[PDB]
Amino acid sequence: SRNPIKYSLPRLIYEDLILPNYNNDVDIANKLKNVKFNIFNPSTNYELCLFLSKLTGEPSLNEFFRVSTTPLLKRVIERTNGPKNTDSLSFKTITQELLEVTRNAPSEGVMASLLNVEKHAYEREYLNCIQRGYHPNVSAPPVTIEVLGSSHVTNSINNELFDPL
Amino acid sequence: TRTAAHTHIKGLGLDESGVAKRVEGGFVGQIEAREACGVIVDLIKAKKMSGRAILLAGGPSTGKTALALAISQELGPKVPFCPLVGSELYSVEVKKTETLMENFRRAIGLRIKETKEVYEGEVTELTPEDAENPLGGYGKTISHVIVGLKSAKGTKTLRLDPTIYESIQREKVSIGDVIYIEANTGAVKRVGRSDAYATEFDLETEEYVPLPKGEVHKKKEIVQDVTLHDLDVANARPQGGQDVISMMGQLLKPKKTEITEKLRQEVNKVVAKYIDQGVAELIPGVLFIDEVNMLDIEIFTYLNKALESNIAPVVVLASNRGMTTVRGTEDVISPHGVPPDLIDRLLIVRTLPYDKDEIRTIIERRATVERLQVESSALDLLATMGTETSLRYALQLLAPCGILAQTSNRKEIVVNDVNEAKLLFLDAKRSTKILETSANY
Amino acid sequence: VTRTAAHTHIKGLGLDESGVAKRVEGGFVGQIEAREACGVIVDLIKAKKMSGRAILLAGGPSTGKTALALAISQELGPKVPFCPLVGSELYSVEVKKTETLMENFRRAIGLRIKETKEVYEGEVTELTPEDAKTISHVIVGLKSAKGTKTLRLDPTIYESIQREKVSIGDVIYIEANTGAVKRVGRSDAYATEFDLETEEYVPLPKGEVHKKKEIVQDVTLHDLDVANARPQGGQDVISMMGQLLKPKKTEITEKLRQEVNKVVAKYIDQGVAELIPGVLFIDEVNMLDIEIFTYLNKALESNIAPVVVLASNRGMTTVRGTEDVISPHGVPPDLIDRLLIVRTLPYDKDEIRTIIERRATVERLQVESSALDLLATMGTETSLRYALQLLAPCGILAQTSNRKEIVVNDVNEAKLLFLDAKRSTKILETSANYL
Amino acid sequence: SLIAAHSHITGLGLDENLQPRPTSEGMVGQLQARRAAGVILKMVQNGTIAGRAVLVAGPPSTGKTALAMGVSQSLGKDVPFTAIAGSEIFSLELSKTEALTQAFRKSIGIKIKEETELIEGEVVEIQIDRSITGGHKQGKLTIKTTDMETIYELGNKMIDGLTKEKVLAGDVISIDKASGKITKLGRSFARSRDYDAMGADTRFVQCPEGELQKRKTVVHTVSLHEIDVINSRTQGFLALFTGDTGEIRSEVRDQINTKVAEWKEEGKAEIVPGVLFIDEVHMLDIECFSFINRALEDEFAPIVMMATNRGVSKTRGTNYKSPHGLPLDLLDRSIIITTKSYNEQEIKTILSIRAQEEEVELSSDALDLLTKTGVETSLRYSSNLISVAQQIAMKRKNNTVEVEDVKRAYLLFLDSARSVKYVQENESQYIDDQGNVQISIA
Amino acid sequence: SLSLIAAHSHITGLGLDENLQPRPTSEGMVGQLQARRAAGVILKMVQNGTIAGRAVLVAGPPSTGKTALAMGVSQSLGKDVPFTAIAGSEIFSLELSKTEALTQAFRKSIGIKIKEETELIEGEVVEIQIDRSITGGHKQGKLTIKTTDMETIYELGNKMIDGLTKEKVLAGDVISIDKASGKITKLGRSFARSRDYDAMGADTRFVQCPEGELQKRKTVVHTVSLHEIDVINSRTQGFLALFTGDTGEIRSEVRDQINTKVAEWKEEGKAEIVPGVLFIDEVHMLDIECFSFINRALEDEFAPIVMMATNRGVSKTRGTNYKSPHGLPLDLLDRSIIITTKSYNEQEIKTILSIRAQEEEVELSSDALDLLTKTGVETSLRYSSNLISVAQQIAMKRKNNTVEVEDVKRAYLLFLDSARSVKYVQENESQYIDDQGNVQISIAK
Ligand SMILES: Nc1ncnc2c1ncn2[C@@H]1O[C@H](COP(=O)(O)OP(=O)(O)O)[C@@H](O)[C@H]1O
Ligand SMILES: Nc1ncnc2c1ncn2[C@@H]1O[C@H](COP(=O)(O)OP(=O)(O)O)[C@@H](O)[C@H]1O
Ligand SMILES: Nc1ncnc2c1ncn2[C@@H]1O[C@H](COP(=O)(O)OP(=O)(O)O)[C@@H](O)[C@H]1O
Ligand SMILES: Nc1ncnc2c1ncn2[C@@H]1O[C@H](COP(=O)(O)OP(=O)(O)O)[C@@H](O)[C@H]1O
Repeated sequence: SRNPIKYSLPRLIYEDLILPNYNNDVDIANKLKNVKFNIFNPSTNYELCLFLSKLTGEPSLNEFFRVSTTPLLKRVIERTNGPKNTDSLSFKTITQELLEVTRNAPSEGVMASLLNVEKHAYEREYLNCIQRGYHPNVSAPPVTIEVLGSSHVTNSINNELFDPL
Repeated sequence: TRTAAHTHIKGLGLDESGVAKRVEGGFVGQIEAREACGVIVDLIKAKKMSGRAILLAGGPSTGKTALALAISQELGPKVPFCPLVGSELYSVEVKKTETLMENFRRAIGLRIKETKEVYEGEVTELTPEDAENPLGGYGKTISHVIVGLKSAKGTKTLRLDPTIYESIQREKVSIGDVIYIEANTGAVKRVGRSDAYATEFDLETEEYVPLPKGEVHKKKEIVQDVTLHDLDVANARPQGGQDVISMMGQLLKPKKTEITEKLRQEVNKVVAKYIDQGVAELIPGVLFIDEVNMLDIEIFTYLNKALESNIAPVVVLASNRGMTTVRGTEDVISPHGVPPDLIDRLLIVRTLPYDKDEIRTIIERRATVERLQVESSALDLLATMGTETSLRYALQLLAPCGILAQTSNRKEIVVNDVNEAKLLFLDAKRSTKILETSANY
Repeated sequence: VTRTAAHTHIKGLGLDESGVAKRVEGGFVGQIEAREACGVIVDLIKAKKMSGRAILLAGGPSTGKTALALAISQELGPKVPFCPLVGSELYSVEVKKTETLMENFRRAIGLRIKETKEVYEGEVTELTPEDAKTISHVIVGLKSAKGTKTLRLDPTIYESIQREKVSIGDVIYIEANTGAVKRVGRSDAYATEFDLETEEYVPLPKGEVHKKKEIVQDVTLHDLDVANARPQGGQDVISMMGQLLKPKKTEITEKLRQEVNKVVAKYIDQGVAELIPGVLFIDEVNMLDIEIFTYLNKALESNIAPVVVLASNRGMTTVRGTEDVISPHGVPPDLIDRLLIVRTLPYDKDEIRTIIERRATVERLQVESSALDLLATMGTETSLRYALQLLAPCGILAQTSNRKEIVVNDVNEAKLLFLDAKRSTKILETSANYL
Repeated sequence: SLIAAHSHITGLGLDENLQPRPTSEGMVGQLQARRAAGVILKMVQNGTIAGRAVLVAGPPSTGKTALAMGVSQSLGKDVPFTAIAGSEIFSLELSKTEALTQAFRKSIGIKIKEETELIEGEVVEIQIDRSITGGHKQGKLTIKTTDMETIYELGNKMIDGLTKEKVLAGDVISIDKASGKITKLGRSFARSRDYDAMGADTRFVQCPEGELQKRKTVVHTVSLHEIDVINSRTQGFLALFTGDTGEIRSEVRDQINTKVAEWKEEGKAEIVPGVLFIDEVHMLDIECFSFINRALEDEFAPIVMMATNRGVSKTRGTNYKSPHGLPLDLLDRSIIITTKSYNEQEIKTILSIRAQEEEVELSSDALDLLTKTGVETSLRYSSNLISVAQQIAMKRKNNTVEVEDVKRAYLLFLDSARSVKYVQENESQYIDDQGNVQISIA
Repeated sequence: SLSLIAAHSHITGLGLDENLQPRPTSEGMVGQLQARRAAGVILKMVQNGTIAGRAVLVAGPPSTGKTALAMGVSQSLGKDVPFTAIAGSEIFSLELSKTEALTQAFRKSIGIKIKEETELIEGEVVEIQIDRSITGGHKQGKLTIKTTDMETIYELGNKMIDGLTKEKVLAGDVISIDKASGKITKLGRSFARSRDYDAMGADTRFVQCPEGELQKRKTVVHTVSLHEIDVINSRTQGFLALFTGDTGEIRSEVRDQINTKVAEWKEEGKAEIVPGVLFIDEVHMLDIECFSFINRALEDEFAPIVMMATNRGVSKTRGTNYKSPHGLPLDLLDRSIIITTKSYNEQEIKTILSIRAQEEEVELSSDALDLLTKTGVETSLRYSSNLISVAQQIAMKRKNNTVEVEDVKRAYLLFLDSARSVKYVQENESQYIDDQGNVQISIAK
């Protein structure tokens, strides 16, 4: 499936502004902005890393550098419920506790049914046997960007559109 | 050892079956307003009415918010109390009507009791037992899970469900960890290794929780106090799920949203169902909206709408204005900045200014709550300054007087200290006088 | 060939070594005192010692305030940062105006980084990993026309290579310092393995495999503030599509600015970085809000604030955001205490004629002597900018009749076809239905 | 839930001939207004026509919102009554026309008929097969009665409902097929070798007899706005509670209009029109009124009741004054009900009904004093004095509000006129319009 | 330490004695003896830490030393005390309310002090081995850590093993592991292995191998404001909002919970409360809603001492339609004590100009300083302060090391003050765009 709208882009822009070569400084400035002058770098800003590690209770001081240098959707996906130390300022406020208490709690419990309002409205209103009344008129894929005569752009577009993770 | 413009007041000062006397509970004077607030406190403790608005008005430096904090102290910390100013209602993420509705629901509490059968302790053994006839094509067909929990003054082995082994191996429970088992849900939850296993590795991450007290199996009667707004917030956003939208919302900014009437109605009906069941009970509280003349006509109209609701708390308003224009209008002159349709819906309490002796007694009480020693002649001079310029100016000058006394290494404030502090720190009238006489911008 | 747009004859302030302005130098005609004051300001910027030094240059419209600011930016060179700004640009709908003013403040403080670019490129002739399921080191043998080179590599570069699906024979690009891997394509030696193939084929590079280069990285403090305060997160080097969540500008806290200043000072103390303070030029300052005018007072007293240059063509005008504060140049008096005011004078007939001749020379136009005094008379009668902007229709009307000279008839024709503001207003007043 | 301002009103108090009784169902007097509201109620319950604007105009403290609450209480269940204020339209995430469209479509209910099957029996055997990550779940359920025995097939949602409120092969359950709801009715087999993990104190029920699968027909009412929000995006059910439905496109609305018309044609669903009540309707811009003038002319429009207390006041968003704060285009297509002020007798029995609603016992002289102070002042002040005087009477330990409790409540708590006189006699102590105040007493 | 010569960088604290008596010229502050004594009283109020929520108004004419007094108070306060200096227009936000910006500025100025013990084992690993057991449920390891002087072997638990698998260690990179806390960080590869891999990569950096004792003990004191705790507990990963400012209207329930937990930690002994100053420069540029919230938020127990500066006369309060003293309503001025700043004379202007010349490394003659003092008496003080630093550049352009009278005269001729510019505007008003938008562009008719 391809969009009928094609954005034809010259090879000069992609090979002189996005891709790194010998005559530009894409990689050098990218490293200089993301690693060398990052304020979460433990090699140069260890005091701030220790301060934030006391604040959040994260047992790794490199986690603030890893969080700030990853995409938000990727950070959503890779995140696992790691343990945090007790000696920290990031404690648990009360409704987070209740929500995390009412997980696999059964029915005829007060605190489970008090937090299952949407489930009771779903089951009471017979909402899982209702019929869909609206569909969109037109469905379209994203606009295909083509750079004629370049194979790197096809691999990059296929990696962005069909990212395996 | 921290004092800030208050906390010398401890309740109203009302004796039972009677009226308020002069100096009780940190209050001096204001007998009628204290008696009216005591009647309102009894009305809140009666736990029957809904949407009773009280407005108390007067001049500045009269003690309206002192009366509101006395109401909050007299009710106790168990009854909800939401102090608010009219400037909080103007938010940039959500409309002011939703902010007023949220602050209305924040002042209605719920007292929920629960019974929990809890197994807890250090794991002594963990043997997933096989069946007598295992089925082919699998490995370790578990018939039951035997765990051994040890605690203070007792230990007990358990025979658990076979499905708890996947929760144990998913939550990474090992031998010697302290776990937390509740009865009807399964749901293993380790808290950490015991403190008896803390000196076998030089370097390790996890904290070593102590060995838990009491028996391994116990019934604890817990009491949970949550407001209705907590239930609306916990029911608006869903439970912690396994979809990208929920974790995106958890990782992003918690933007406020317009909570629908359907969610509040469903929360109200399930709360009423569990009140009728005899488990939970309702404690209405006070929403104290201070400087109520800063509200405009739309929030006043929605206050008229929401004061007739079924689950509204009492609303306590304060305003120091007189016949003043209501904000949001250009030609509506109303008392206290409050429009007459809202004024019809509330009972007005009057607060009166003080004479010289009451100002002196308030200055003496604020000195004795700040751990300061004032001379009698210095007290008389401070009372004359307070009755000449402002009560708040004389109250705020006590700490510079104490520091100027401490500089000369004495523990008492004298008239030279108050003269030096008067010369150093000006008041509003003298500052306006030097503003008028000086033409140098 | 070349494009001239109301400037580019201004090559600089045109001063000598003693800071004295000649009458005609650097494309500047007249305006001796303001040019000498701007030279003193340029020397103050080049001293690199003071912070928050604010000046405002004021005068009538079409008198050369922006010309003086561009001459300052030309005299400082391209190394010193210069942030040209209009006063209307501070009003953003994404973030508050004080944050935009602080962003433009920190855009005018730059850094010089001496960095080394090292590039390995060529056809891959050997790709052998070495494990211990964890790769320990990677042996890669590149090949160019001048010879081969065999390199060890850490497993991160193999992670980037496996991202790039690099096989044997693919001409690739490796940066040594940053680890950037780019696959140019396959070589022509493997261009005949199939008659038709999806792969692209690039020739063998004629240069050496190992290339070293010394380059200069010119960044600003605002660039580091933006790169350290991405709200959603970082992004890869190659990303043709944006993030699914729209990233908007956020009010960057003082803590991030303090940490960025600490890191920059630490890099400066090692001699890696050099601090180049610059110029923030806000043009048409008179439409700044009183909020922005008030925040400018606090921002001018910062320790890292640049040299601020303001321009205004107002007289006794009300400050925007107020109702009765009548102040000179539209700038409030508490701010005007904090600047030095450089007066910009109007021109006479001879200066206008010389400016017209300079602009005609810089636009490659030959103007007759009789037409030049008529253009000077029209400049003194209507406006200097009207006489300057009529040179291009005069040139095209001359080229239409196959000529390379501006005759007086062509100037009369261009005056007849195009009207100034005065004759347009005269038509506007003596008309019935909307002009 | 608690005792509110209109909690004493359950209906309108009208007979079969739509004639108002003088005191019935908590509503006293206002016979023209109550008969008109009964006409409105019968016209809504008839449901034949749509989009009629009703205006309830009168002075403050008269019974306009009381009349609307009586109409809503006589409406009964399963009819959508939307009661909004004037200030709720102004939102930072919705436009005014979109908020008014949502308020309009919240008042049109769709009564959908559903054919379900009820399965109640004793669980014999449960086989649950899941993947290693627990994503794909399937299995078989063996459930029996005293007569029958059937092996069903489970899906993901069925297994999710099974593992919640967990059934242990011998508990009698009830499964609603269309709603997907499991209610564990109790435990029947009472197994001897129970695991010592859960609190096994389940109720003992018998195994049900007869048919295992019984067909049933159920009826539920879903408003049009809920269908719009559900079909708007893929997480519309959560947006029904968070209100994060930002400016639903018109294509969804017209397709859902066509689908609702098709459901009415098929006989699956029927349309239940309701009432949209806009309290304090003068607090709306002229943009809202100009949208309302065309929203009333649609077929899917409820019977709109508006209440306002303003005289000839300025219309919001403009610079001219109009009757009731509404432009003459809206007043042309509106039907106005006029409410009138009360005399001494009606005020007295209104106070008596409010006293018996609050469980407050008044003496006759205290009721006479309350009637006199509700004639001199407004009605709402004397109504609010009742609970205060009740608390004063319980402070002196007698369960009867005497005269002196009402006198003490009058002395302690002020009305509008007394506070106005106290402000105007002491204007130096209060901050005026010019911001001038005299904090000093000397 | 990225500071150039600012507007007031010469001021290092209020020049007071031990009896709170101001010296005539010390610590960069000249004159203003009553204002400096009152600022010393306010500084002692802050340092006592037992009086909270007091509003102080520093009022005076422009170019007098109100913000100079605030800078002196901030410099005399010292480090680790939260000082938040904001302008009046900083709270008019687009993503936050004025009340939310006010309370975020309020909670940025009061903090808690946390002392913790660090048993840091920082070194370069020699070799680490992965003992993949047959069961796989538990992993044990031996960590060979080294410095330039000694090298020890450490037994390693399984949580160490899968916390070192993440942020993976490759036998020669500098790490640092706490003993009691168990924190792990990877500082980077050593300089000994700099020529081992022929290309660096992206996520790597080269650091020096640490020297001396392998196991170090250090007590580090953390000062955390309440706003930091609010932003951290407002989300799941809150530090990104702490450094980007995308907090977004934190709800009051977590603020009440944080206040209760802070009081619990203060009573327990885990932390102690460090109050500070919130300085609102140019406080007249606030709405009346912000003023009422300022009045009613000063009575909280966890409130700092608010210092306010203004230079307005009887001016209009913003958001209203009436004038007021200092641009502030009378209820706000009721709960305040006003420090007034008096104008200067010739000697104090001369001393301030001399101190500002010494702070900028500019050498002046005696008669040049007399001319600058006469200019600062006739015109304002800031005009002469700028004339010093431009006459310095004139002197260096003239190949001279000292600033003479002629340099100051040339700087006076080149750069104009307010009065000369307003006279030159009023003489040629037809050449400027006035308030009606009329201007005479042409020089001849
Ligand atoms: N009757 C009283 N007895 C003791 N202290 C009082 C009394 N009235 C007022 N105060 C003190 O005066 C201070 C200011 O009063 P406040 O509540 O601000 O009055 P208002 O709200 O009318 O301005 C309060 O801190 C309070 O402690
Ligand atoms: N001394 C000068 N020599 C040459 N050109 C000048 C001189 N002064 C002004 N100009 C020209 O006149 C025009 C004035 O426009 P500009 O400086 O942008 O506006 P303003 O003078 O109102 O600040 C510029 O295009 C500039 O090229
Ligand atoms: N006829 C009535 N029956 C019952 N209660 C009434 C009646 N008339 C007035 N009330 C009471 O007086 C008040 C009427 O005011 P409201 O409901 O705001 O309507 P309106 O704004 O038209 O006066 C209500 O609180 C209601 O309890
Ligand atoms: N007493 C003083 N001692 C030293 N420098 C001062 C003094 N008063 C003012 N200044 C200097 O004068 C300059 C302008 O004064 P400033 O404090 O900005 O006035 P204002 O407080 O009215 O804004 C500042 O750079 C400041 O350093």
